[PDB]
Amino acid sequence: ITGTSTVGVGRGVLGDQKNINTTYSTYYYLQDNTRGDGIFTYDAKYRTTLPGSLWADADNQFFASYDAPAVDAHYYAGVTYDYYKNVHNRLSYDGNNAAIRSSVHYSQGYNNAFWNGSEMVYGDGDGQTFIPLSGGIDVVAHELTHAVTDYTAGLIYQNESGAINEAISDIFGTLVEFYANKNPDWEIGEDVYTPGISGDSLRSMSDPAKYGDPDHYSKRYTGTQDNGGVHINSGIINKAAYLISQGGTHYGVSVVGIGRDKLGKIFYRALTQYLTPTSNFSQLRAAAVQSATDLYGSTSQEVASVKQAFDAVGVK
Ligand SMILES: [Ca+2]
Ligand SMILES: [Ca+2]
Ligand SMILES: [Ca+2]
Ligand SMILES: [Ca+2]
Ligand SMILES: [Zn+2]
Repeated sequence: ITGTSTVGVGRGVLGDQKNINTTYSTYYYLQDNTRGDGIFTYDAKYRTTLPGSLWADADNQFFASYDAPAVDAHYYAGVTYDYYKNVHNRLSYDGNNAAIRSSVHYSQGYNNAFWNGSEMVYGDGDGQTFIPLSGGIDVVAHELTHAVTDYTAGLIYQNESGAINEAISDIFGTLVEFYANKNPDWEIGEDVYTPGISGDSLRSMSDPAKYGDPDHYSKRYTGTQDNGGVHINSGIINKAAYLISQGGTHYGVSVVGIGRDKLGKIFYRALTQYLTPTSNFSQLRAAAVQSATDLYGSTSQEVASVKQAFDAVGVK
């Protein structure tokens, strides 16, 4: 829409108050003009036709409970955009400030969220398994990281390349959560998962086996479900990334942690410089060792830690 950029205020899914960038033109719209070619948030009105209508509001105050998921989708897309710009020098998901679009209130009782290849889509959850999925910043950044992956490595969505594609989304979703300092942890989806049960989450990076995912290559899932285990075998990579960052001993192999920041730099370089559409886990190891070598030298601690972590999860 064409209009005057301004700032409105509302409440997100968890009840927290925040300011959001809106646009005025008779109505106030959820259209943020301050980031690249814009962040736009739509109302899909409980149906599955996308994108729905650009969210319009009469007074610029988004305190209605129907507004909550739109406030968070819009706000957390700007945080994700900031993270990639300030930390990785990347402008939006294509690297040229492409507009970011999200629709909320997709379908009824929908327990998922996804990047559909052109925009973000968020269900409201059924109220028991999930509450509105855009209340989770690691959920938002995870799915928006899929758009970065599609424009750079192009990892196909299955078998080991899809498990890498998932793990890269859990890694950057966690890093964005740490960057916003929103209660950060190494678990995924905990702010919006089962509101009646405290302390759980969809998946864990520090201990994937807590929810039944594999944490070593010898435990990988080899059947055909979940497109060959894309959401299951990502635990193996998630556990390696966690070790590289924080250190620990796993199946007897000791890894010295090198921190979150280096973790982000190594995996972003591996993603944008060395991974291809069909990379498998052994080629991710080679890509991460080359990246660490490029950045810190072949005899650095950082390279040694990337190798130990992959050894500890059994990836050669
Ligand atoms: Ca209003
Ligand atoms: Ca958290
Ligand atoms: Ca989390
Ligand atoms: Ca829960
Ligand atoms: Zn994903």
